[PDB]
Amino acid sequence: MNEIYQKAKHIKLFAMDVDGILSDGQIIYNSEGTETKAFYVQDGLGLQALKQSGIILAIITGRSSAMVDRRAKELGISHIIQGQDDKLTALVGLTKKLGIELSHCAYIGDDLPDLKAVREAGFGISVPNGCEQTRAVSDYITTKTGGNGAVREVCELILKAQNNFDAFIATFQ
Amino acid sequence: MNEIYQKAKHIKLFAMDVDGILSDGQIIYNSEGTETKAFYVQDGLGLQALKQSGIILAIITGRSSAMVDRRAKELGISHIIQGQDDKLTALVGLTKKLGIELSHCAYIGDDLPDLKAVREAGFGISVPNGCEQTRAVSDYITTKTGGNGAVREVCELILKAQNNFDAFIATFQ
Amino acid sequence: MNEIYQKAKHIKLFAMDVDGILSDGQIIYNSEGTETKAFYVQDGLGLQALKQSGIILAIITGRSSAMVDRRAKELGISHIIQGQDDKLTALVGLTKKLGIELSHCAYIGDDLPDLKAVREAGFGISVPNGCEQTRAVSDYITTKTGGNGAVREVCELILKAQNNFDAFIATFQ
Amino acid sequence: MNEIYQKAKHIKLFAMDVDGILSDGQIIYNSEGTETKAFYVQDGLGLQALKQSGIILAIITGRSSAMVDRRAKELGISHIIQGQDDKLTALVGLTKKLGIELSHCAYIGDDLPDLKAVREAGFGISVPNGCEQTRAVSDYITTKTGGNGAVREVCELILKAQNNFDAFIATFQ
Repeated sequence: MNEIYQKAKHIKLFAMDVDGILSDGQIIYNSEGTETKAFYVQDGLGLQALKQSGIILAIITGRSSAMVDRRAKELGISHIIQGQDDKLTALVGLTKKLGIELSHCAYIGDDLPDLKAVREAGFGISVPNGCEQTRAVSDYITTKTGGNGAVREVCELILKAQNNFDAFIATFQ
Repeated sequence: MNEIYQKAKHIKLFAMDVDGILSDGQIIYNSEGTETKAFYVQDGLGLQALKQSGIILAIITGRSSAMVDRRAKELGISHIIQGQDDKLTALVGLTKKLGIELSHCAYIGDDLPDLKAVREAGFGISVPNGCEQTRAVSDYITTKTGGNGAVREVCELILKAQNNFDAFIATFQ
Repeated sequence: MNEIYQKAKHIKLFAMDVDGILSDGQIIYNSEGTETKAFYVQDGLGLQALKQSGIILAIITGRSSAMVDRRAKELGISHIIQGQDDKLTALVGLTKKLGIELSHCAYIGDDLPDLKAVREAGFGISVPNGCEQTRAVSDYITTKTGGNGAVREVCELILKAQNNFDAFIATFQ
Repeated sequence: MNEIYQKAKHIKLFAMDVDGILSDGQIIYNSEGTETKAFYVQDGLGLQALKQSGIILAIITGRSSAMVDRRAKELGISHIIQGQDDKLTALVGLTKKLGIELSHCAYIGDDLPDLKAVREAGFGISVPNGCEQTRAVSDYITTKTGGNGAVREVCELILKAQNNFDAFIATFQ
């Protein structure tokens, strides 16, 4: 797992799928027409740390909600692409808007729409409950599951590849 | 598990129970008289894929809610029978409305009201936390639990019996 | 576990704790002052079956909510004691209102306020995540956990002690 | 684990992190701009028992919500510090407001902002899913997880160090 650090070493943009990654994949509705989505605290600190080391954060999700916009604002996720199933076009599109190579993009997803972004990114990540064929195509599969530390895990991972992790920890000791 | 593909081979209608199958069986209420129900993302893609291969989707649930109507609309579940505990009459009734044999119906349920629909369908499915006697009567018991990929699993299963799965995957590679 | 059937044989009233028994013990609040509580479908069918065999159902909970009243109405839980921590006085009080002996009362609870009702009932039940000393005092500890089939399990148990279970199942075959 | 009782023996203030400790770390939003947070019943009784033995309770959380204020009021958590990430300054600040030494403070947390409060408290606690470096620095790691009895466990622990537990149990037998 040192060859993982090799691939995360020059990452400048970290892009995330939402449902199944930042959440546990539950889509929650109520009888007054209200939707709800749940996230994980520790993913929050992790993304703030990552972003803090200079890495830019993006969300690319096929679904569309205000709570994705809310979670994103508070963690400094700056590029928020909702209602877009084509993750690679979306991501290549960001590549060009920021002047950053794909080989310096990290992408985490958990299902078929995520497959090509995961395969084509410089660093491609999936989760234990990701679909088999997205997993098969990724550089890394997290130990922690989605909505339960998977994103935190990757955040620590890239921090450590870029020699930025211990220093962030040291901030709290 | 090739004899499972044999039974799913000529399925034209896939019917689902809701609570315990598309959800994890939690019935959620709040102090302002509002009900809520949670579904799983990966079940969503799966049902869209199934429906896409020409299979028609139905919901038959003893309970009645607007969020069942919401989830159904977005996944293209076209026949939505709520407040009906008698699943087999309901299902036989659909049989006749669509001109489709029962032996070409697939049914997944997880409790006693589902038992006869599961036993009488051409392809009968239950889940690990289904009641013992519905399980005992089904052609297949999923590995993934309800509200956690059980429906996705069956969706891939019928896609593969009907030689439609790899092609759907190929759409994302 | 035939000596369990011996104690459930002449039960006429089944009383339940709410939080940790019918729910998984989560107390859920939101930022607009709204409380929510989650129940399990399979517990619902089970309580309807039990009640159906002539057994009367009661709720005794130290907390107080409208969703306890909602869940109770729909399952035919007819006696609903909220904001009462003293479960045994509450239960003895029901004893006298219905002309039914305590030795013919079943009680399930999961924490210290439930301890004496569990110890003094004719049939006393707790759950795996119940506190140690309520468990130590109960005739039966369920396999399924609270808000996840514990109540269903007990319901089947008393049905079977009273030779009423197979017949209820037969209704669905 | 008798050396744990040694450190909890003279505790007079028990301070808690919120997200990941009293909750399971989920941050829940809905499409009408509403946030929700879930707590555990058994943690409630436990904190009431602890407080009852004369111990004063405080919340120190980096996040800010009305449901933290609600949960706190009902359990008698009397000092509620929200929107404050610096837990040790916050806690030392309470030290001085109550005339109580830090060595007589207990602190439970689960992530980096909690690390120094956990290390510097007379009794420092973390949970199984706490970050590695906060855990490494704590006197005790609970068996039960956050939002699932971790706080209850610690509550019983300090009660027992201070010879107050059996007596509290005896109140229910």
